[PDB]
Amino acid sequence: HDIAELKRLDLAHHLPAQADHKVIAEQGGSRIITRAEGVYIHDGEGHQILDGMAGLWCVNVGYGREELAKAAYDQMLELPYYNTFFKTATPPPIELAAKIAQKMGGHLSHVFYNSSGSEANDTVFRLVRHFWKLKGEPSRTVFISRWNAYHGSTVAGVSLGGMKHMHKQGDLPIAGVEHVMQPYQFGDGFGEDPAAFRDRAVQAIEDKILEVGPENVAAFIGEPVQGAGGVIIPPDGYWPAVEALCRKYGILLVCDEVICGFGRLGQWFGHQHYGIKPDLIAMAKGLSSGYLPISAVGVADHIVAELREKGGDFIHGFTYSGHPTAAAVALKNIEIMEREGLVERTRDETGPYLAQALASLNDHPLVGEVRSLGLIGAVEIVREKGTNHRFLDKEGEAGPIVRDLCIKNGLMVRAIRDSIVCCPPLIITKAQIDELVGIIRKSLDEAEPVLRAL
Amino acid sequence: HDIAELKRLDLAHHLPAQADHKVIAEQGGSRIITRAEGVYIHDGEGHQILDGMAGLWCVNVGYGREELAKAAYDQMLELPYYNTFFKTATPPPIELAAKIAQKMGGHLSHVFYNSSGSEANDTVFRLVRHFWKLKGEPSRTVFISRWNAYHGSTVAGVSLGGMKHMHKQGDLPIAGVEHVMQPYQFGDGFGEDPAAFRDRAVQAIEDKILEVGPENVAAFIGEPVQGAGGVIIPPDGYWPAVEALCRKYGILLVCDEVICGFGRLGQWFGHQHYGIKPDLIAMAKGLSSGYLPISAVGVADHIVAELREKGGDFIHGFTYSGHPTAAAVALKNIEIMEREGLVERTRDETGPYLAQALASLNDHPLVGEVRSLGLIGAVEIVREKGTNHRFLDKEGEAGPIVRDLCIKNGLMVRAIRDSIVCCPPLIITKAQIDELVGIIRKSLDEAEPVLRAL
Ligand SMILES: *Cc1c(COP(=O)(O)O)cnc(C)c1O
Ligand SMILES: *Cc1c(COP(=O)(O)O)cnc(C)c1O
Repeated sequence: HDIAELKRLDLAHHLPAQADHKVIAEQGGSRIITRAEGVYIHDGEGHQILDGMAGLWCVNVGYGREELAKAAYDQMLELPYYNTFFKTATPPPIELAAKIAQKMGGHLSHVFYNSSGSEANDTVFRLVRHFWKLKGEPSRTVFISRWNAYHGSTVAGVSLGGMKHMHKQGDLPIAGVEHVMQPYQFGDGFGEDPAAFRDRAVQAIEDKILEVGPENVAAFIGEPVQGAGGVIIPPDGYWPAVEALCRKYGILLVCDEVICGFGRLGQWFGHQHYGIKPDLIAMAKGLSSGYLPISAVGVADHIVAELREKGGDFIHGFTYSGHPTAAAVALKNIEIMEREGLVERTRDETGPYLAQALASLNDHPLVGEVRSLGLIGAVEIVREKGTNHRFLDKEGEAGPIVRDLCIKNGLMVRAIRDSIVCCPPLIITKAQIDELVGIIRKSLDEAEPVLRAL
Repeated sequence: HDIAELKRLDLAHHLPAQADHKVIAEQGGSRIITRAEGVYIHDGEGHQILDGMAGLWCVNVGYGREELAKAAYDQMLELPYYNTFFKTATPPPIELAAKIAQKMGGHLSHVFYNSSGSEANDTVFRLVRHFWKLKGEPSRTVFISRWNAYHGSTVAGVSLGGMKHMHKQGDLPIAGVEHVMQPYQFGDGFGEDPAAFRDRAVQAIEDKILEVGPENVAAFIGEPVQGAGGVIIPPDGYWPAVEALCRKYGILLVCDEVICGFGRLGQWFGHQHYGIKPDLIAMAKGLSSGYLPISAVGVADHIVAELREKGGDFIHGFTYSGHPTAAAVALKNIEIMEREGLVERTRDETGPYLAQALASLNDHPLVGEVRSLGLIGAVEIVREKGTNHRFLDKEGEAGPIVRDLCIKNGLMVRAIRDSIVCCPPLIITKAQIDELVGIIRKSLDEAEPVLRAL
């Protein structure tokens, strides 16, 4: 690869996702990632980086899976594409659907296919509203979400998410979406009794239901653990109370499993860790370990019952809904996870090991809190031990400085506000977990003098 | 394949796209498509079908491309995924971006990546509104589209499209979207002077611009040829007049090229046939001939100038934006089109031949009009020669009957209202075009007694 030429062509012709394009121009083009293997990625200048983010929270089986390349090749020779529009389907999405249903359990019996996690929440959005029309309760239209939730980058996904700066671009949210407090103990409930803070966060949802009018509410939606919001792990009992809330008012419960699904929290799906039974789930990312674009909505049997008994078109779906090659890769991806026990390994070994490894950072002068569940975790940067006080009293200054030193030191982790987050491939070894934590500590040590000087 | 078991699993776990699920159950599950080669698909019961729809308006280079499977395999081994979020990129999407820009020409210099045509129009929606905020004209927010337009199946895509029945599901359109008359001469301007009808259809947009307030309008969006709306080919001079209209009021022009792009109308993009210069275009489907999911928005240089000079995050993008494997297949797909001259062949050979072949149906007692451009076409079914009168005076009864006879006779075509439409792979031969037309005539002959009996 002519790296300099790729960088020139990058600026001349490519608009990267969720980027400041002035910043991209000022660095001479995107940093070029050329190769990858295991848990390591390699850039155009030969730098090896431990990918603590598994691509984009998604490469769960790790890089270098010739088995997945082969599954793609074989399906593309036999039948690279056909639609599911013309009362037709193809073998891969049907077999994948049965496999996903087995992993979903509960009353989640069917799947509707898309390509991205964002589209999945568009499908959630339209199917839920159509479901309530079929049920003869057309007033149930309003979705209740949370501030700092992330539910994608479509107009609907942005609206369902609670990122205020993202809302602004496109003049969102669209109508019929309400947002309430997130259960972020460290930031918003520091020093509160966990049980009391949890009750506050659930009560906020009930207050909105009553404000909107329960007969007007269609569903509550939330990530089991908030991902893009900064690995926000809810207090114990939160999710059971939210489930009980939804049943109290007869509204649907929707869990966005796009990050938490497929082994991330030590379960096939995040909601299974919490023992709740959502009516719909959105899934993507780890579904195929990012090897090909595919997404799905898991749909409860009683919603399918309305579609099947009332009939009528559900006028919703995408050209690449059920893409046979993408489905074939996702099926083989799940089989690898099964064969290698990656879900249970995360629950029983790498997860606990990451927790203990991150806990060794607790004594650092910059660290206010570490938290993790399975192979997702977060390190809080504070200017004062024993508080949640942030440098310059302006969240988002310290984070990027520590992040950039991590990347400099050979570790890809993200800074969300002043939180260092990690989400490595499920195949990460204990030694590599120790390497990850060691680089963070090294970077925190280097960050300490610059942060004190702000 | 155990076809019987696949059908059982289909009903138990799969929800097909844009389907009536009661109807799918009543036929014992989806019809199983197992393999394809050239322009032919094969079902679970061994039926070989001439695919007159190229998958879903998309398999432009035809089935059986080992070269495209190989490109996917090779990229997945080297680097199956990395994100464009972290100021990062990978070689394939950058090289693809330069190639797409070369085919777009004009001031369309950059591409923003997504997976589906629907997402691309979400990108159009948010980028257009963000552009106008960067420009210091924040009142420019409203999109003007047309009835019977189709722009995808996300909330925004449904809202931008003009399918009233689709709007209902999800309680759409969202705010800031207006719809005006489509330029459908046969249905809505039968017996009108074409120039006068064209002027009528252009004036409707200006009337809407003036009603909304020109300072409040962000853009007009439209398919060069309306695909899902029934292959609606606009009258001569329509598109130059629409472009002049947009320039008159300083609003952006957006062309949805998801179907019309990549050779379909005899040009790399539909708008190039009409000599207009859109500010943004949406593309998908033929971009990769459906071999892998990928989409893009082509962006004019002056839009990029706002992003690059004002800076700030454009908080928009998807996990699979710039997917390296999908991009590599799309790049090789374009190279196949170049090598085999598919754009020019469509313009100079197969396009004209299809027109000549379809014109032979003009003498059929059921045919009211045939029209085509490149390798997209439509046959109108009427109950009275020389009129646009429809059977039972209820558009959509005759269509499905003829369609089902076509499929029984070995040709996949779709019925949109009482229009039989076709969109075959660009590699279709003249002999196969004659087979396509012959089956349509055979099916019309069989349909005639049943239609007369309604
Ligand atoms: C990644 C993310 C999405 C968006 O998924 P895309 O594939 O990028 O469209 C939606 N929900 C959650 C929880 C996510 O983390
Ligand atoms: C196909 C279609 C879309 C939607 O594309 P998907 O990939 O199915 O989401 C958008 N615009 C036009 C003109 C289309 O024909």
